[PDB]
Amino acid sequence: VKDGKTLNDELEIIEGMKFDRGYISPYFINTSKGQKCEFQDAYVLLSEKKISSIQSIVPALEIANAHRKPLVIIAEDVDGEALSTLVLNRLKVGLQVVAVKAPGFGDNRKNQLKDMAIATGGAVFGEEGLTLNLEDVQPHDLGKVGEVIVTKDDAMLLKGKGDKAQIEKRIQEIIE
Amino acid sequence: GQAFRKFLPLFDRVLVERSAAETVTKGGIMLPEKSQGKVLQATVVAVGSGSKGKGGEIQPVSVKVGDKVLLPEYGGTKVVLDDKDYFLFRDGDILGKYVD
Amino acid sequence: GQAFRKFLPLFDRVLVERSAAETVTKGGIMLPEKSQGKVLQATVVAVGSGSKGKGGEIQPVSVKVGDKVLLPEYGGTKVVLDDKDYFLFRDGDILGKYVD
Amino acid sequence: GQAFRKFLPLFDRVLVERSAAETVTKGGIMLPEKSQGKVLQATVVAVGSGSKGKGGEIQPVSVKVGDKVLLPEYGGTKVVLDDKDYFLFRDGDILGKYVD
Amino acid sequence: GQAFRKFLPLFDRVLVERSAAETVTKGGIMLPEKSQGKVLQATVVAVGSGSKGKGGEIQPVSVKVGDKVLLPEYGGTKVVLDDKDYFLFRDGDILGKYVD
Amino acid sequence: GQAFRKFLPLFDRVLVERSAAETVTKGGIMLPEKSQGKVLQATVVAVGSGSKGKGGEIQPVSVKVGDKVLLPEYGGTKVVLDDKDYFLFRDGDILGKYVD
Repeated sequence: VKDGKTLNDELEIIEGMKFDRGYISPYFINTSKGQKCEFQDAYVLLSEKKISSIQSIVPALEIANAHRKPLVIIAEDVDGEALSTLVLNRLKVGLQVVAVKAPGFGDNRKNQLKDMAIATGGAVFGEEGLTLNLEDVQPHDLGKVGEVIVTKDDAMLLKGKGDKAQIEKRIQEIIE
Repeated sequence: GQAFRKFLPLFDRVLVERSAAETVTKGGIMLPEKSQGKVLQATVVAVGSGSKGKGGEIQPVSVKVGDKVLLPEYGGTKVVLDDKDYFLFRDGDILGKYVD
Repeated sequence: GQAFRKFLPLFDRVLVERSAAETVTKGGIMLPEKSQGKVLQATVVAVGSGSKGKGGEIQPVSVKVGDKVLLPEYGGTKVVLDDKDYFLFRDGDILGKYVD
Repeated sequence: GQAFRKFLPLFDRVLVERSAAETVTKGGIMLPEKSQGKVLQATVVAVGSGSKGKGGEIQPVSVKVGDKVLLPEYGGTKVVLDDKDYFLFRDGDILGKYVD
Repeated sequence: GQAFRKFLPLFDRVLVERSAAETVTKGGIMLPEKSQGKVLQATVVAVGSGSKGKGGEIQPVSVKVGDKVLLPEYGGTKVVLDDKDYFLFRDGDILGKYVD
Repeated sequence: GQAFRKFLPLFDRVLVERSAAETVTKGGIMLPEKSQGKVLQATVVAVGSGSKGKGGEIQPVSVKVGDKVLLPEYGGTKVVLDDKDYFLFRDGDILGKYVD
């Protein structure tokens, strides 16, 4: 229950996975009518660590470009060389890519990223336990979403192509 | 010694030009210019006469003009010839050659 | 001198490749990658012609291609050949040989 | 040069093993292990061929395998041979030998 | 050696004068004098007799008076001759010559 | 070389023992042990074979066993032989001898 700005009550239903992190740079906007980045049938690359180097972002973009599919990178932060590479490939050749910060502050951020991985059918990179690296990325390690909408203040993933058994198992783990 | 752009290196110095930095990856991904470091591959364009390591004679440099060489990270002097970048090394600074 | 992947070391430099890092212990206990230091065992894959230690002649390097060698902790130069790691040392840097 | 556990030192390097640390005094009092410094007495187990100090010939190392020598505190390189500690010095690092 | 303005450098020292700083660009744009650094191009005006690199004879310097040379950034000594600037280098410091 | 307590110095090293510290003054005044510094007078008890300063032959050490010599303040290595203090120097470190 929150404050409304109108005279009457309204009910809003937030479907899918929506979190309060927008795009990192404003150059990823492709739909100017709402100032948002909208992709359909997009790959999803999830990183538990920050992406700031060239070698940690080239092969994911090579997979996206070879498969001719949009890429959404959800990480702790994309900055520096990797961010400049993303913006340069976006503006010059027209590469369908967007970069979003990972929501949460602490263990909840890791848990939310793992939930996104299970929902989308991808793998979390840069983790402590398993130590999967962004230099070695295969197409099966990337999640698949039917729809993604990224505005300035929030990101939203719709109809992720994960395994239903994985999702039920994660839900039961959350319940326990 | 062999000259180039009317420039002749003295002693055992070798004048090379660095190979062109790679702008796109093998998967067609464009790279930023500021993220491209100094290219350690070069081709030899000028050679000096050579120092006198032994007594009485001039030792020639181990590289000739046209050799593909691998440069070290440090040890090169910037030289501008007809508004174009070139680098001057010592003969012993050069790590190795690419022979074909 | 002997070349390798069309790369020939200059002077007394020796090009080796480090042995593969051990991933499991002798009882089947998996090791983290970031806890694996640089492998000091290597095999020689390329040798330079050799410097001129005495007057008038070339001293050959004390190791040939195919020798198993023990590298020191410091003194190796990173060399990338066909997207693969290799290391360049001076001939006097190598500690010892594994004979068989 | 002489090899040892199929390891041969290069140049004038000498491979030794440090003697066993004394655990009890002469009056039968046990000592803590962490209070035992590096044992400076050693026996020579491997010798290199030797460098070329003069022109044209190889100078042999001044110590042979089986000599007990007195090691300096600093200057030895750790070498692991068949899961056992060994130390690699230069020939001139060695202070002296015990003759019997 | 050859003297200049009643000044003869000793040993392998070379006295040059730096070329005049470029005041206007090729497009007609004048430059501030404080932004013009040291001109590395110079002409050789005096040479020394040379040192004795080998035994018993004097090695002459590799440059002669009138040679256009490229100086390094550091390593010169200011010499004032008849209220005019000149710079004294060692022979090995000069990077190369411009031969026409 | 000459051995002492079954210890032979290698190369040009010289093993001495420091002379006994003076406990009383010449007028019968006793001195604290802490205020007594290292005694720079010593007697030579062991000599090495000597290094090879010139080409082809061994240079003997300038001091023999039994020479009383003056030691420098720094440069001596502690050597324990049969629970007794001894000091190992290089041949050039010793300042002078007292001849009688």
